[PDB]
Parts: sequence; structure tokens; C-alpha cells
Amino acid sequence: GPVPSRARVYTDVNTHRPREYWDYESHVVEWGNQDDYQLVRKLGRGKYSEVFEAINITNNEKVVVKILKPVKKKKIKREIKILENLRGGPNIITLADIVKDPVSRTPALVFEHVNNTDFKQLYQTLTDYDIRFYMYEILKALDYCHSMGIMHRDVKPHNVMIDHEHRKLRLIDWGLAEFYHPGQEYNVRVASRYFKGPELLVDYQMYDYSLDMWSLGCMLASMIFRKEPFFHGHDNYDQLVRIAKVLGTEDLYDYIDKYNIELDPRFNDILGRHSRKRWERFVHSENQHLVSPEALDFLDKLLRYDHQSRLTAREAMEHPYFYTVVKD
Ligand SMILES: Cc1c2c(c(C)c3c1[nH]c1ccc(O)cc13)C(=O)N=CC2
Repeated sequence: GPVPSRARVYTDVNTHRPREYWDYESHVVEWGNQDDYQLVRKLGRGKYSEVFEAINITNNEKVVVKILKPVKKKKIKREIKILENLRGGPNIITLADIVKDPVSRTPALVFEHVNNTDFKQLYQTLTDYDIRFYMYEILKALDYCHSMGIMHRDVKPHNVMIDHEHRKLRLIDWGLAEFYHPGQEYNVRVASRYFKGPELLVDYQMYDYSLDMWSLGCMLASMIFRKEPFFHGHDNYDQLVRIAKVLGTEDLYDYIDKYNIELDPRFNDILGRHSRKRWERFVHSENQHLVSPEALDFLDKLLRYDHQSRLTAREAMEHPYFYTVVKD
């Protein structure tokens, strides 16, 4: 059937790690004291959790409480194990506690609070300098988790929490994250539509860390071009069409041919024939101050159909685009 694929970096990180590192099913949760925390206000709801601002009454620190509710139960232990594995890594949200909520009777994850600037407001506002700075900060998080054998699989603006005042950034919501095992087939139903990689959209299951690099590319494109989202599909099929209208259909066919992937025949009537566009197409008087040759070359190396051809997180940090950024 399909041609197999392996990550070109950190391929065997988990194979050379003890069972207990990646065997999240066997992880035993360590419970804290739910009475330490007092819920203050509801911040949001997702498909698998309700999120509250709270106070840790033992130290008076503001905190965030994520009360879980998933239908697949092993997912709870997956997120917990991932968070524990990545704790203290650069720009990774810190899991501060795990408590049993008395009302839901489910695990509640307690994180450090981030005084956040809304991305709707914060994008279309960032300077060229600030875009490069924050991209480098996100890359620190991704190289860290990739190096630890973990793919995020839901990189998007909402999951990048920015305290713009202290110029602080954290990658959050590791509930879709998975351990990368070479040759493993994964669920293509991950990530949010506008940020789904071509691999997901063509049903290619043997994907890897490089999925997050496509998502990051979608974020970068939306920032430098001031078009939110950059690839604006009406559904998952139209999502691939929107991509092909930019990257072209010939490189798409080359990609699926390389892996002996067959497109859903549904595309016969909607995909059409599209040339690759030059990135200057998307530059105009209102975004030109955010665009540079370095920015375009960097973006070009992220937004590639072939997941194997994308810059890795580590390579991306090497890019000329980041030369202007002061290295702490
Ligand atoms: C999953 C999730 C959501 C929200 C927030 C603030 C957080 C969140 N995880 C977090 C982790 C730390 C934090 O400071 C805030 C959030 C949120 O505001 N709305 C939906 C989901």
C-alpha cells in the first residue's frame, strides 16, 4: 500500500527510553489536594474540558484549572504523562498539580497562570521584530518536545499563550499530543482545520513531529501577511484545495505519488489545476513592513507538502530570519 515514512530527526528517542517514559497507559497518577484550590471564574470550555481561573490558597498564587471530561479515558493519562515528561522544558506550560474535582469526579489539571493577550488583538498588532522573537520562542518549545519524542499535533494561535508585557510565551493544551514511535500509524483527526498538515488532509497516517512545523508555517503566514487564517477552508476537503491554490497541484501530486497515496476521488471534481504562486502575491502595502526575503525563505521551507522536506524545529532556529533577534 502506502510507502512508509520515518522522522528524519529524533527517530528512536522513545525506543531507547524506559517503558515507563512512553507507556502512559501504565502511569499512576499522583494526586494533590483539591482543597488547595478555589475556583474564581470560568475562562472557557472545550470539547474535552472546562477551564477556570483559580487561586492556590496555600500561597495565594493565581492558577488555571482544567477540569477534564473525555470519552476515551486513556487520553487523560496520555496528557498527564506528556505534561510530566516535558515539565521545566523551555516555554512548555508547567503542570503544577493534579487534583480530583469533587463535582465532576474527574482529574483537574492545575497549571501556572498566564496573564494573556488575546491573539485576535495581539496578531495584526505585532511588529516585525516581535513576530521573529515569538517564533523563536515557539521553536524552543517544539524542539524541546520533539527532542523528547513528543509531537504536539494542535499548534495554533489559541494554544500559544503570550504575556506580551513580560514578553513571555507558553505552548499549552497537550491533550492531543502523542509519543512518536517510528512506523506507527496515527489518527489523522488531529489539529484544527486551518492548521492541518497535507498529510492529515490526504489521510497519510505515518506522520511525525514535522506536522507541527506545517502548523507553525500556517501561523507564520497569517502573521507576516495579516490574513487570518492563511488557508481558509470551508471543510477538510476545501482545506486541501485552498493549499493547492497557493502551493500548486503539481507539487501535491508529486507528494502523494512519492508515498503512493491515492487522493479521495471526491477531489476529482473540486481540486482542479493550479500553479505554484510566488509569495509576493500575498505582499501588499499593509503587510509589507512584516515581509522580508528572510521571512519568505523561512516560510517557504515550512510550508511544503512533503513532511520530510520541512525544516525541523532545530534547523528553523538556525535560519537567517532569526539573526536580528537578540539571543538571551
Ligand atoms: C484549554 C485552555 C483554554 C483556555 C485557557 C485560558 C487555557 C487553556 N489551557 C490553559 C493553560 C494555562 C493557562 O494560563 C490558560 C489556559 C481558554 O481561555 N479557553 C478555552 C480553552
